[PDB]
Amino acid sequence: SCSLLVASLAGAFGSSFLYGYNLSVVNAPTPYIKAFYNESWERRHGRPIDPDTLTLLWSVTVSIFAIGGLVGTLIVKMIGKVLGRKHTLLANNGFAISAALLMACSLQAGAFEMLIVGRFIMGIDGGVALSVLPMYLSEISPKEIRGSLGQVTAIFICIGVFTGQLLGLPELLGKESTWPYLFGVIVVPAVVQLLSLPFLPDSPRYLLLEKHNEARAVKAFQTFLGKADVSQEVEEVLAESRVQRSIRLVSVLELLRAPYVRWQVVTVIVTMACYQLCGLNAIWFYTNSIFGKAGIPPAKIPYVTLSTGGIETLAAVFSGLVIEHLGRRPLLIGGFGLMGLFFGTLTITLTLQDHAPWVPYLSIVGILAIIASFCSGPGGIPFILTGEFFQQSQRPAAFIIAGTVNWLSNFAVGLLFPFIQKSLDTYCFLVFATICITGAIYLYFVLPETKNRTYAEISQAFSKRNKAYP
Ligand SMILES: O=c1[nH]c(=O)c2[nH]c(=O)[nH]c2[nH]1
Repeated sequence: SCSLLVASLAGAFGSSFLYGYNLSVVNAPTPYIKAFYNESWERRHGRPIDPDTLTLLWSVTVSIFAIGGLVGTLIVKMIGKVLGRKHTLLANNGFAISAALLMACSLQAGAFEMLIVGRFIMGIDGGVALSVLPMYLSEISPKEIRGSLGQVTAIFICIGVFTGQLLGLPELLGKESTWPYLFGVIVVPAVVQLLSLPFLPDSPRYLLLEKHNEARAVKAFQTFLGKADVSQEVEEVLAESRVQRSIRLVSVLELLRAPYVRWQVVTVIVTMACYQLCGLNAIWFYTNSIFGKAGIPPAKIPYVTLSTGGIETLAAVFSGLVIEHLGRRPLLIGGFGLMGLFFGTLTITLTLQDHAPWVPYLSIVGILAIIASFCSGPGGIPFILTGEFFQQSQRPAAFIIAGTVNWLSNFAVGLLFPFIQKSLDTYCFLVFATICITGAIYLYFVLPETKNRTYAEISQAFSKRNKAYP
């Protein structure tokens, strides 16, 4: 049904909206929570806090979000066998609310505990929310446009990040006080997802293979498709089902010891190890700090910051015309190299900062090129690259190895960024430059074209490089 198209859009809204929000909520109250941290550690552990460990306390406070995602990757392979798909999607609503109330209690109490452990309960909502959804929301009415749903998931991450700056302004909600409500505003998107979940009927391919409930399924497909002809669409979903139970689900550890995936387990991880160490997550995270040191005038940082996430939204909608026309190889490999030079130009601005008054205005232009290069370049392409990278026997095991490196890497970039700032001062992005160009070199010589080609030449092209032939 056409009316369900926006309902399904809302069904994918709160899960994607919330994950992006947590990446940008750090941005506005960054000095305010640190001052509130100062009121902590003197109340019970009475002594002034050394600045060396003060940054450590904030660094673990921000990076713990990634760790909750990592256990969110591991929780699926236990809970998924007995809990249902909507039932698992029902659970994160409870985790989101429980996480929010701990955040709302942050100023009610006088401790730092609830912020750290409470954000762990936000981290698990960065898990199953972005581990259930992306390959399991794929129940839009047309089955041929599913490539759009790849980017539809990605665009709402932009708004989730974008609303963080909007709701963190010095006029709307981000003040010296009322900062718990900046965290406490996360309730209303959660309940909206909770409100739409009963409104969303069910998962049409779940009840067919698990519950054996074809009588209710045919009514479900009429709700999604909105058409009377249903027999052809219910027979095709069983067509692949017999193939699924014919094939053997290969375990996780058998990949890391198989010689035919010697340079394929290590190349899927570095395709997305260069997704979090690409640095953009650091941009979103610590944006208030980094713009301040680049010669920017004070009292306007949030006033210019909206462009950091603004073009993220604009580039995402503009990415629809790029994927089909260019493919998946040249923009992925060309995206990293395009911004490898821009880090150098960024570092030129950050080093000088004084020769002209437009140098700080040149610094911000460098940042906007990085986001424009990213969403248009490597965006959701690594998510869908890995889908066709392996075959269907190891694909459910693909995200087991891919998810774990995703969040440990996100934990790595979040934890070590502030230490690099205080140590390397203005050359802090040189390390970020080395890793990103490394992805350009590594992926150039290994990855062939993947657009519009079936697995046969994907394997045959790789078999040459691998001398695989087991
Ligand atoms: O569409 C996205 N934009 C980002 O900024 C981002 N950061 C991340 O880790 N995953 C994504 N996905």
